[PDB]
Amino acid sequence: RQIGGRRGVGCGRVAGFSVEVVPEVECTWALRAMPDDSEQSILCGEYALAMSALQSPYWDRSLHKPALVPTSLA
RNA sequence: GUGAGCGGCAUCCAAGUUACGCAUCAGAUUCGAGACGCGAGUAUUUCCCGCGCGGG
Repeated sequence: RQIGGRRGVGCGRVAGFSVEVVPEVECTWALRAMPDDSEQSILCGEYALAMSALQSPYWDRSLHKPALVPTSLA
């Protein structure tokens, strides 16, 4: 029903959604927090080393790890 | 377990005081209730309008 934080006060209601099959050339799934030793070939753009979780929950500070985070997305 | 989860912009406050729509300006100049209804013309048929009868 809602996207993002502050859902309790009604922020980010979903009007609709769509899932579409697209060619890989359009964009990749790598625009996320990658492992430290992730292969360079699969990375899209510049990745800056930072501390982040690789699995949900990403807010758990005990699960944080040195990870590659895309600079063009943070 | 959507860097998620949880969280009052809320409380209080005078638009009010004072201020002349007023001073001046002809509804005036002309003209009749006094005039208007027939005592107007001969005798018996003539061209005609509707068709014995209505009628120039």
